[PDB]
Amino acid sequence: PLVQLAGIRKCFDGKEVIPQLDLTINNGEFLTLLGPSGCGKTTVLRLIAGLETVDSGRIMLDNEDITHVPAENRYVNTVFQSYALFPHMTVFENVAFGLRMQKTPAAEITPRVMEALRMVQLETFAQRKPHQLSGGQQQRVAIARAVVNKPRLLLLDESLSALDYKLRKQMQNELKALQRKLGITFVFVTHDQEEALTMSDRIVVMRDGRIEQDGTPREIYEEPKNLFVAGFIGEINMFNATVIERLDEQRVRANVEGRECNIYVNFAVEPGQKLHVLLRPEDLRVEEINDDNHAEGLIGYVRERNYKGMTLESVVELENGKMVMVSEFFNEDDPDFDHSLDQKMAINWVESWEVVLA
Amino acid sequence: SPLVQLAGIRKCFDGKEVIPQLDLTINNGEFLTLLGPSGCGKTTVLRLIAGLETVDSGRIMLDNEDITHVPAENRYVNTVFQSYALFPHMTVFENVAFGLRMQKTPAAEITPRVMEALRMVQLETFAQRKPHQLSGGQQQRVAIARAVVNKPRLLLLDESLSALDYKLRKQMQNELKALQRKLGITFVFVTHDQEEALTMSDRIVVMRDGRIEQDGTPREIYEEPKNLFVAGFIGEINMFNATVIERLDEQRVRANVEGRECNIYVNFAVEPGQKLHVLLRPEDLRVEEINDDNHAEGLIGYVRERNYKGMTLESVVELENGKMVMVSEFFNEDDPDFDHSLDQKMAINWVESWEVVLAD
Amino acid sequence: LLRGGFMTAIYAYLYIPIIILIVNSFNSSRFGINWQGFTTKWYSLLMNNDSLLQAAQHSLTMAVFSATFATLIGSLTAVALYRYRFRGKPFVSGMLFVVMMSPDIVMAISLLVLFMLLGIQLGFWSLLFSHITFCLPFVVVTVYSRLKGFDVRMLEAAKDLGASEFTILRKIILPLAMPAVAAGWVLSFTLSMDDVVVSSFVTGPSYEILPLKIYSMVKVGVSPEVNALATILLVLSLVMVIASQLIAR
Amino acid sequence: FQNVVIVTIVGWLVLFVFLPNLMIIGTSFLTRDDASFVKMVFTLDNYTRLLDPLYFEVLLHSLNMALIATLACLVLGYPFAWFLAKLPHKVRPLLLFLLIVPFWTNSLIRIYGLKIFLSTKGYLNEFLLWLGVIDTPIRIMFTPSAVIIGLVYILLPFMVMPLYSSIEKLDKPLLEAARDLGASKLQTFIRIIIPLTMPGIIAGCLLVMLPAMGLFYVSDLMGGAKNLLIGNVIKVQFLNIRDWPFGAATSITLTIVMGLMLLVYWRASRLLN
Repeated sequence: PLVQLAGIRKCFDGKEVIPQLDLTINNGEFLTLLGPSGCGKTTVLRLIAGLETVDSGRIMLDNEDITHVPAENRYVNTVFQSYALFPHMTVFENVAFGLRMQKTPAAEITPRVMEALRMVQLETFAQRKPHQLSGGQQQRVAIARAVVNKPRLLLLDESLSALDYKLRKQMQNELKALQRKLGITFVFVTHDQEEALTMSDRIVVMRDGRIEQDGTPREIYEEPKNLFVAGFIGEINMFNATVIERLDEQRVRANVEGRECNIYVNFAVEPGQKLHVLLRPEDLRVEEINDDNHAEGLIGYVRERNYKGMTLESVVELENGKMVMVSEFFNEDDPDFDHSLDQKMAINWVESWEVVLA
Repeated sequence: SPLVQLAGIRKCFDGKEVIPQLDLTINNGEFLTLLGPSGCGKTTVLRLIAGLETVDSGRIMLDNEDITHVPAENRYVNTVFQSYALFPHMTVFENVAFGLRMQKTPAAEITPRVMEALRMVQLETFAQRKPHQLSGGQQQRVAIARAVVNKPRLLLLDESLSALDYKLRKQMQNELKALQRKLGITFVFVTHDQEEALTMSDRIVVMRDGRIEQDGTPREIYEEPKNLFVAGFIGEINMFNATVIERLDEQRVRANVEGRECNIYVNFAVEPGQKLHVLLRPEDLRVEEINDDNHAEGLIGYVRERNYKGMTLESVVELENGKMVMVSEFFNEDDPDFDHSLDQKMAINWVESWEVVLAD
Repeated sequence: LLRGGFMTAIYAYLYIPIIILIVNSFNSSRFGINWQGFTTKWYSLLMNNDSLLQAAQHSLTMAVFSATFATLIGSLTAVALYRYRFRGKPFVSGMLFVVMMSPDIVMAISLLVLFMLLGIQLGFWSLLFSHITFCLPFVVVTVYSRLKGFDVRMLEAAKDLGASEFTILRKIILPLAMPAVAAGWVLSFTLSMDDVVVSSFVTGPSYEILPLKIYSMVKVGVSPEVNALATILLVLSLVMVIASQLIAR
Repeated sequence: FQNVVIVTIVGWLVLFVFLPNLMIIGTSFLTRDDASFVKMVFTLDNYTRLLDPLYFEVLLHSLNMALIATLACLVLGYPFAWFLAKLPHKVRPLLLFLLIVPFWTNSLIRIYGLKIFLSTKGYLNEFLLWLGVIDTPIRIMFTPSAVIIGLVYILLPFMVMPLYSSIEKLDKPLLEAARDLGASKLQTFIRIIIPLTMPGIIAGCLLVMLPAMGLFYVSDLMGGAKNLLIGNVIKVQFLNIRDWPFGAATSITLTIVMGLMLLVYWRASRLLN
């Protein structure tokens, strides 16, 4: 139990951004906060970092109250999205700023700074102003500056947004390895589903200052709680279904998008209840119908095939007028799924590979 | 039928020859995309085609007319900029009607043309609203509408959708494809994204350092690269080293690939002791799990990373030699869920005849 | 609560001399040290005074002409620097920056010796050139700073849309620079009216200006018509600045 | 169109600024004449007269009064700009325009008005005595103190404008980073804000110091005969004594200071950019 936030309230210009937040952060884990742009994630990060004071509530770090402790006494460092890098100081002095400011004896300052630079592979750039480096080198300098003070928790604020698509993939693995070797908690904020999903051990989804769900990526991707989460991350398909009658403890018969199949439901239902059926594009089966025999699934059509190389995703427009957007893979039995335009199809799913909400 | 033919074009800039030599032809009625790394000179080509820059040599013809030295005021070519380059003090209506007014179009026809052009992009309501009150998507819509009104023979796009977020960009990609089909004119697109270029284009030209590297259909580019730069530039690749021992049959050659023997498919002639390049994609690898001396055929490696993406699982396997191979597996088949450890010993195979063998 | 006190004190420092001259304009005492009633005799004495009125007219005319010419030339130069790209732009920026960072006495003496060497009588023309020359840099800086906040590729985009070089200027660039030109006009007007050293050096006796007449008359003794004259010019100046604001919008 | 403006703007500055200065610099090489005021005779007699204690104590006495005015402006100007950047954006343009409005009155008339306010029998002496704070009137006229008050009064608006531009262009997250890393406000001021805004300080010091060394009507009205500025000496040598070559020699001692200050601006700007 590292950080406990109890009953935190915050008001900005008379508008409430954090109504009431209770959240616990364990020790030695990589935690990512996910949500849309401008939903108070930055406010929470700045509250933990100490740049602002709560309008109500309590903050506990290691069982010692830091609610009113100034920003000068906390053992937490932050890397900013602006990549704050004082332009009139060399890399050596940039890293050593924090050590000089804490009145450290001078015989240990040089080795600590040099080891911190060697940690992030910056041995050669000892004396270079923060305008002669590249974006990745700037990222490494910011990380080394933050972690040179031996903080008890590192805060990252939208760290790798401004780089290309390849260095990004390199430094994702580099950050996960740095976190594992150091062993300290990492808190990450991103608007991208891929980074949060692929980099974390626990994900917290935020919306208007409230927590929607907190759990491991498997749970959040496979077992959402509401229609907003199931669709905010990844791609979802919304089918309208009306329950008719119950077959057994798990299966129920309903009218889904004008057809009648058997869906798996594990909670009590009554006839006439309007339901929601959610499906991932990869969780859908499609077959061509060239001959006159059109049956076994929703009919639909084909409006646009956007191929992607390793896969091919196609969107199907039903008779009612809703896009379906299926996706398929290239297998040995299925080398290429070359579809024409405006070609009639058949829609199917995999039994029990669906989630039904109320 | 050819529409634009670039013959022997040369360009120099500040004593550095950005474009040594480029020969190219653009057909009429297709969606063409120019792909390359950032800073290779695509924007310079785009500006050269538009007419805002001049060639040191060569000829440019449009419909059998030499427009090499015709000023950029009579060509039927319009360009859409990335920041929308919209006049802030005018309205959307005036922004659209600027080109028409400067061409002395009669006043009884200007208003219906402007109105139908705005309706073609679904901006009927915002005719009289100033800029700085529009979102990014609305600004792209305004820019496209402004470019299209003059009925050009060539609409030039310059990294149109770089600034938007993800979902809006994905929707507007299909919107642009549909609009191109509706109009019937050649679209030329310049982009750095791989999936973005692969999704829309009916024909791709990859340029590097002023030279054309490949040109063809998206399938033709994704599956049969001619060299390593194009193969690694688009998509993800697994580079494999092999040494040829002897040839077995007309499509099978004995080889020593990455430390072990394997039969690969090679059509061209080969000689013993030669070095070849084996190129594979992550989804092409078949990988089993060696728990306790089970299915130990193929390469031997250890897992150093595992990534869950929700629809597929990506794995980084470390061989005994020390080479990192990227493997991707999908959950769509009949294994709903599975998950690997961080030090497991794993076996690597691949399906026959799905190789891409490159000499030298 | 203590932030506003510091701000008020500086303003009181900069306005008290002004407050003294308006009140002393309505005072009855010739010396003006104390307050001995209310009168308007000084206004009547000023209205029948000819040399003072001529000096005021000459100063106002010089200010107006110099402001117009400086505004025009500076706006054109800033547009030229903004619109074109060449190697020497930092060099031109340095010349303007250095000429702004120049002492007044040295500039006055340089123009004095230049006019004496060429053989031009000192008077209207020399004063006009001096005021435009030392008013240019501020106008250039203001208009350029305003213009640099807009994208430059906008002009080429308009060019693709079918606009000549002359048409872009009237239809596009000018409406985005009008508040800066007007702002540069008022700033140029103010500087050309508070300068003393160059005018006191580069002028002659054919053209008499207001600073010289008051400087000559101060030694014997300043009657309150000058106090009366200061407040008349302030009201006339308060209506010229507001007219500029109305026209640009 | 393209070439006309470049030639014209270059032609105007050269014809009216740079060429006349080189003659001034070369006007101290010739001798004195009672006709055309010059003669082609290389001489260095003008300079050795500068080292005369009579003409050397005046130069030193002028620099002391100009430095204190610059420091008083800097102590009073940097905080003034700091409070202005912490105000609502809708009132900032109005307050800047309220600093230039005293300029609508001639500079020579504003100093004369200040003389009556601070006189011995005038206000600030009757009012300060009427509400007991002092027992006898405070006499500052015809003293070096009086001159410093005048220099600050006229030139104060020339220092606020350059500082506001430099202060307003600072990066807010940059200053916030030090607070997180563990720097207090006092420590943040010395090691971050000042080095970043140094080019603003240097530019502001140039616009208030050099003009303050040539204003001769301030000393004439408020200083007396013992407290003179370089502006009073040069005016006499050109209009009354008509000794042009010596006046040009005195002016270079003022231009030399310009060269020293310009180097600091470029190196402080080059180090930052």
